[PDB]
Amino acid sequence: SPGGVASLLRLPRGCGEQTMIYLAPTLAASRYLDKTEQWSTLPPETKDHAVDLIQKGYMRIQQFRKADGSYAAWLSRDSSTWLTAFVLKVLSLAQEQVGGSPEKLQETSNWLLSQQQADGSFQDPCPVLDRSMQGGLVGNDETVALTAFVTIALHHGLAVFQDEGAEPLKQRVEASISKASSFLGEKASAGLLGAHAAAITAYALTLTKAPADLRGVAHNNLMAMAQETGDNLYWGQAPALWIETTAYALLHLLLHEGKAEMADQASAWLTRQGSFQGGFRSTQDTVIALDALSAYWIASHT
Repeated sequence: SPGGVASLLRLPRGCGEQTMIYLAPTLAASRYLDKTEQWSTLPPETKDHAVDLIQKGYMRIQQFRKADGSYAAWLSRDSSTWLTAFVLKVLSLAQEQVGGSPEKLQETSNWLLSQQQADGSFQDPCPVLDRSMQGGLVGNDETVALTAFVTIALHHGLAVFQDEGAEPLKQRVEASISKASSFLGEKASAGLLGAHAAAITAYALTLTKAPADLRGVAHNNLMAMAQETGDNLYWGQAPALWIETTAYALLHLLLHEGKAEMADQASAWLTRQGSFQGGFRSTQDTVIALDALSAYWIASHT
């Protein structure tokens, strides 16, 4: 949807929290047009504008980076585990084109590992002020949603680790992703998780190649909640929560099976949600939905 997506290309501004609210979707929109090959249908300078925006956000967000590589709305404010993980995931991807000292990111990953518990979960000592940017995470399954979110972030960070110099860290990050996936796998099995917790967990396990048995239980636990009401598949006009939850389920399926019935049934439901006047309605649902649909495209245009 060319122009509609390019509309998400915005200028970052404000504190550390507001900057990501603009950067995250800007980077997501750009990546969507970069993968679907729809740049040509837009003015040739648009890409130079998009690229220039992503770069400005990268620099600006670094002004909110602490010595230990953690982030918060302000330097004087205590760091948020969620925000730090969110920044890591975005910047890791932004590396795709903008270049950035991989050491900065390796350090941020080290900080995250100190936030992990003995049971494998993650805690956020000082949550972000604008809780609406966190999406479906805010709720009764916050600990699970946070642990899954942070795991995904660490995975993306690994892809930007220097060759050889940081072998020890890499392993400590893989060991961390293992305990968390263990914790997540146990929670998914119990069956007490909500729709959003189920979706993000499934994707987290699949994306990080968790033990088959674990990934299998998370998948089944998810499908059981699927909502095939019409020739539309979805989880949860539609509230942001459902869009975010369904987009996570899609990234899972595309990595769990590929491009089957459910992949298309769900990819058509959120396509109609993002087509409405104004597109998606918030940080998380917008970002994850665009990542899902762009990943789906490639799967359908091989």
